[PDB]
Amino acid sequence: VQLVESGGGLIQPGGSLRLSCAVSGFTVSRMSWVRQAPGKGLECVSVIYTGGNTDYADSVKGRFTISRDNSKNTLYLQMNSLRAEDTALYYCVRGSGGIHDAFDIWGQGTMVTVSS
Amino acid sequence: FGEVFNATRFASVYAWNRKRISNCVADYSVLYNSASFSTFKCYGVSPTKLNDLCFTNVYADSFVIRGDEVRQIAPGQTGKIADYNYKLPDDFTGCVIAWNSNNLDSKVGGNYNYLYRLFRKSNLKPFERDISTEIYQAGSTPCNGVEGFNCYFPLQSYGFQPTNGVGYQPYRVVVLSFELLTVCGPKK
Amino acid sequence: DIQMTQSPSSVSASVGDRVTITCRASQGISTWLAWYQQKPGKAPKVLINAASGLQSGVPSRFSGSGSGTDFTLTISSLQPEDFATYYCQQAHSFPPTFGPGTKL
Repeated sequence: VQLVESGGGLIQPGGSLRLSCAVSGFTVSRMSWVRQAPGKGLECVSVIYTGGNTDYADSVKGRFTISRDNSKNTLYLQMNSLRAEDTALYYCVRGSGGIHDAFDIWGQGTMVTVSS
Repeated sequence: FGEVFNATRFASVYAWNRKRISNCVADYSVLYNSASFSTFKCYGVSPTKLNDLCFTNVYADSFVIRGDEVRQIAPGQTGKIADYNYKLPDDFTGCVIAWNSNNLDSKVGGNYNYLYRLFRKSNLKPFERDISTEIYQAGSTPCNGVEGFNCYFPLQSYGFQPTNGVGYQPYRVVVLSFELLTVCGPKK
Repeated sequence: DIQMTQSPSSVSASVGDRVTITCRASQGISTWLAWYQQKPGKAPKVLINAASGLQSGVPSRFSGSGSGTDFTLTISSLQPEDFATYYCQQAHSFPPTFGPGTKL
């Protein structure tokens, strides 16, 4: 129902940030990360699967660690290789669903800035 | 019918167990008179007169489905669950029975016991158990590499909590069907 | 990324009229698009089930056929809720890519 997240803020480049989002109203299954540029359109990027299969777009390929905790229902993302393109609004959404790649239950997310 | 109400954990819809009933005295009077059963629809003939009818063999299946899906199981009628999981053949001469088990199957902290089949390439045969965890619900790309998009695990989680409403609440269900080509008996 | 364009790129106030959403194929998309409705300060939500096989769980007011290069959909009438930012997403292959998007 409501996914809750913390750790979205302006940071100097290189800093390690862990993003925590909370699964709500369902048994832990799938989580996806989508980013929207401030005053600009969103862009889908990093996803994880209940099967344990992992898909990362070229924007985060080999650069993002995506995970969830079955015990605490807390989604684990560790920031790595901070880049100008990725930084912006960050949203935790269901990883996949529907007949084809459908995400419906969302949360507030954590907008992220990078600068001096 | 002892196993019919004595299984603590009922079979899930995709993995529906099949049980054989034969060589015994039928008590359909127990079925419609017990008064604890929630649902009782027997399409083949009026349920009360069935006690007289005699058949060569009987087949029965026990599985738990949501209240919303209980209407789906019928001869000539189906639904998403019926199309890919369990469905009824065009001629069924038995009965469909449902009993709600709110306390028994809605435990606190989530229920990992029950899962439901969601995807199949085409309609399954009636009385067919595609229990096999076949994947490959994709087409263009082999499912072996990843569940990237269309590719998915066709089994999905039916987690349960006490707050679940009647449609959400798991309803235990059984189905009965007979054929003669050894099961009956008058008394009094 | 994917190369497609969504129309109407620019939207004037729509009063008592059907609203049409469109996008053009880059991967030979067939029945592979999910429509979206978003309110600022709130989480964006799907405007439809994406109708990969059939449209479902959606008011019939938003209905369209997506196949070939044609991915068009219509809205039955203007509403305060219907006054909402709309977008499109690449569906057939990784990575899914959003279409330009329009707001009212």
